Amino acid sequence: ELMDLYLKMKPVWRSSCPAKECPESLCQYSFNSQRFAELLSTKFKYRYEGKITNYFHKTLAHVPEIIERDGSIGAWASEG
Amino acid sequence: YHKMYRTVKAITGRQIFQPLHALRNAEKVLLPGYHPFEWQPPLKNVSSRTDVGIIDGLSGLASSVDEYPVDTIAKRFRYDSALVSALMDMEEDILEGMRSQDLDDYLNGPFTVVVKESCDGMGDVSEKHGSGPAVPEKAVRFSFTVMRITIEHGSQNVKVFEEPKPNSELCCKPLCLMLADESDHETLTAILSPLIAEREAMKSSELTLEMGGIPRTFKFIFRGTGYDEKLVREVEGLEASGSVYICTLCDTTRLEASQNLVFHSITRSHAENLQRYEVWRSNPYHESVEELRDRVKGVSAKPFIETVPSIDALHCDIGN
Amino acid sequence: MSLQMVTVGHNIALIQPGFSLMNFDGQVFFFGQKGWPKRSCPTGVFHFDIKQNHLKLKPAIFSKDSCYLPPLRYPATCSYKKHQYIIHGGKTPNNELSDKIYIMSVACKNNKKVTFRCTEKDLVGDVPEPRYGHSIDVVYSRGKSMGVLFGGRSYMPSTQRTTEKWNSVADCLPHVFLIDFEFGCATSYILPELQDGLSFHVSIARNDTVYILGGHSLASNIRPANLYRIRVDLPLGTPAVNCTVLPGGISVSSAILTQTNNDEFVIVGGYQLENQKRMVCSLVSLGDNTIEISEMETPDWTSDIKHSKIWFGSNMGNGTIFLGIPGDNKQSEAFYFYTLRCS
Amino acid sequence: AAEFYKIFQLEIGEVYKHPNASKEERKRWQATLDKHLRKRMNLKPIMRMNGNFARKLMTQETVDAVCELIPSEERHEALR
DNA sequence: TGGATCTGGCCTG
DNA sequence: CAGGCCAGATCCA
Ligand SMILES: [Ca+2]
Ligand SMILES: [Zn+2]
Repeated sequence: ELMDLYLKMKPVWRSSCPAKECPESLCQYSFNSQRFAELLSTKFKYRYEGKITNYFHKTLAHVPEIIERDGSIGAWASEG
Repeated sequence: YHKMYRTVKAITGRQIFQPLHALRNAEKVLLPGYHPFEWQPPLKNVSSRTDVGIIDGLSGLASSVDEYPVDTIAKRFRYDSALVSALMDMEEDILEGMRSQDLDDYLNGPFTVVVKESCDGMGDVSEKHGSGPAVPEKAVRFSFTVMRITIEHGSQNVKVFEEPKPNSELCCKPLCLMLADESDHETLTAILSPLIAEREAMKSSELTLEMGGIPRTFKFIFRGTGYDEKLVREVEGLEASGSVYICTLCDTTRLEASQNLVFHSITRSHAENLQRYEVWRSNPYHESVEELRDRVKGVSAKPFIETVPSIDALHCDIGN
Repeated sequence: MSLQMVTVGHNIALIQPGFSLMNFDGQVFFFGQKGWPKRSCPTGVFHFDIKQNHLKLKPAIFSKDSCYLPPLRYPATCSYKKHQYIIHGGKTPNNELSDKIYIMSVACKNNKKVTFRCTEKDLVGDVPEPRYGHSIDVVYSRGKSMGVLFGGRSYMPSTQRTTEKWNSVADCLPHVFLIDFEFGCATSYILPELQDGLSFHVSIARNDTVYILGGHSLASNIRPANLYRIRVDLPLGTPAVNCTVLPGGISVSSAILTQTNNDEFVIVGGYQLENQKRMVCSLVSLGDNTIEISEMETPDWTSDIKHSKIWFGSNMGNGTIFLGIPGDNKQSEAFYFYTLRCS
Repeated sequence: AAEFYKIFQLEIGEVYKHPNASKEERKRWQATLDKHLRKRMNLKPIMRMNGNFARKLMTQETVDAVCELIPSEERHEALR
């Protein structure tokens, strides 16, 4: 289930135009983030209690606001 | 290419491929320093000459025995001239885009151009022998792309050109290549200060360019989204890469970030970080080191490159 | 004339040209690190302790009301006399010049630990422009203590500055400024006996006179072998300034001064030309009204010093000079450090 | 060429009069040899010796730049 | 016995 | 594999 949650999350910030490529995954990103966070808190308490990593925090917190402000996330990457 | 041209000459008899000198003559048109551009108002601290090509990236840094030692090689382009060349390389593209949405062809409305500047260092670049300073075996590149260009028509706006492959290697146009270290800060600031000065000067200026028989004006909006987290921290004040304060977008500490993990907001900016550095340096509230750090929320440096608070998808995927 | 090799611990990657050594009641401290301060030492000052030719750099904490200052890369060194220490101007790690002035003092001290006090002071009057490489000394004329500033190197004005020559530097104006520390006042005195600027020169203080010798003029790209003696008195009204040209001066830039004995100063190292090395040392037997510069025996330099291009240092205070040699490529630890005993 | 490099590294320290040497002494000899080699003939230091390094180091200017760091003259003439 | 002092874990490259 | 920071185990006057 953690694996499925990550695969449901990834298109949102990897799409070059999420509003026209993955609206169904976009509209439930908040619910997926909540579910992922509660899973990490409960089932994986042995690693994520009082210590979490930068990229997990970023993915679970800041993505929708960045999408709203910019329009796309993957377009402005450093992969180019 | 010379070998291929010579053998095709010898066999076929005609001249199918053009000579190298002809190629080099046609080369100069695309390179910066060939088109005329006028600013209004003129850029502050930027010369009005329109034939600047490849200039030294050190910007005439003092390299005598009496001052700070320099161990870098840097060749860079003036930002405005590079933008002019990038815009002129897509003259036909802009004309086609303006034709596509049933607009005019001689319309000279103020274009709004957004540019994504990306800077990332490299490792294991082999230093060469030969005359020069004790150059470290690290290379830092600075580059920019033209994402979208819009014109103001009527009450709303309409897009003319949008890059279909924003992450391709064909759009990351280089700007400034220095063979210096990313960790070293003094040399990085010394070499990258002129580009930041030019960008700040152009933030509030109008570029005039003769676009296919009709003069049109330009505007520039810059977003620094193409930096990795380590360089973002090393530039915009934040210390190290792993500390008590984690995100470069929110003032949330590690423990409560782990505890909450779902509810956060974006607060950090560049002017705010400048104010926080001023607070740290002046110590207005007469506090100890720990309480001053808590008040300043991890800003212990002077930011000097404006980085837009975004997330880097590639390195995010790598870390996850 | 004793030269000894010194080893540095796990902070050797943090000593850069332009540092200064601060002496407080026999304790020597450090300033001018690389990059913005880290969490190992957020203040920026360091405990410069050498025991058995080994150097350890323990952090030093500021006071509660202290102001945390950026690491100045080429400041101006002064020694006030209640024993405080004043630094003026220099380069920040982001390479912009500052015209601010700071005051150093020891607020409290317990066993092997210290707390410093930094004070922000704003100058009024003819504010000197931000600059680096200059020298500032204090004089005691008729019971009144007052500081004197001389020109150095500074960036071009904010109007004739261009991005292509953004890092070009030119010597400051020949003007000699006077700073009153207790009031923070500055009055500019233009004196015809001075025609060209000086940079990276040494300054020697006495009761009411300062002896500046050497210096580099970038405008003419020459180093004069001259000597200016300035005498300042403090009447009830406006101060009067007079400088006299004296013979016997040497042509040295970026030299290092030490105070070995009373009325006895020594000069070690520097650069005569761009590729020339100021290999011999000059003794400055300071006097009441006579100046005599004589050459002592040349210390037995090592091959690394004899075949390097760059060395830089500061004053340890107890008749010792701490000079360094660029070690090798980063690829021992990028720097080799030496200590030098002055009698 | 590697053997000659080690011979120069030893000779710039005068091992014939100092039969016992420390690892710090050998490291300093290596560092000064690399620095002066760069300064004079402009070869960067390398850890695995190439053939271009061999061809450039097999010159008379090489023994010149080495002997301007050897105080004695008998070593100068022997190396030459 | 209460801070120094290594020391390994963790974060990004 | 370098580099920096933090929680933890010794430790020594
Ligand atoms: Ca990279
Ligand atoms: Zn965050």
